[PDB]
Amino acid sequence: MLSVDDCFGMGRSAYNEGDYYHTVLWMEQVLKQLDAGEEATTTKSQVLDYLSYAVFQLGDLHRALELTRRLLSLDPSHERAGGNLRYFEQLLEEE
Amino acid sequence: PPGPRGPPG
Repeated sequence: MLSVDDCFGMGRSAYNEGDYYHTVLWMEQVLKQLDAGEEATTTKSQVLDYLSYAVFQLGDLHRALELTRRLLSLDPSHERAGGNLRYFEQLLEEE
Repeated sequence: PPGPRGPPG
């Protein structure tokens, strides 16, 4: 396999190409390995930032909201994430 | 437009 930080780098590479589907595949794998206790410099909040935006681009609306809530729970001063949460809660009438 | 913003890079 690839390491947690390698998979994260793969997902960031896909994201910077505008390839949101492959961003999802890689970041989901990161989350799996982080939850398996694997050592990594990458934090969950950083993964959720890419993943929440990518799943929104793919049309997965309530999951984007769920992941944005989880991101803010782990990084409360993340101003961009707070703006995203306001957007998704207004979009989905979940305020 | 009105929408979320992802990581800049």
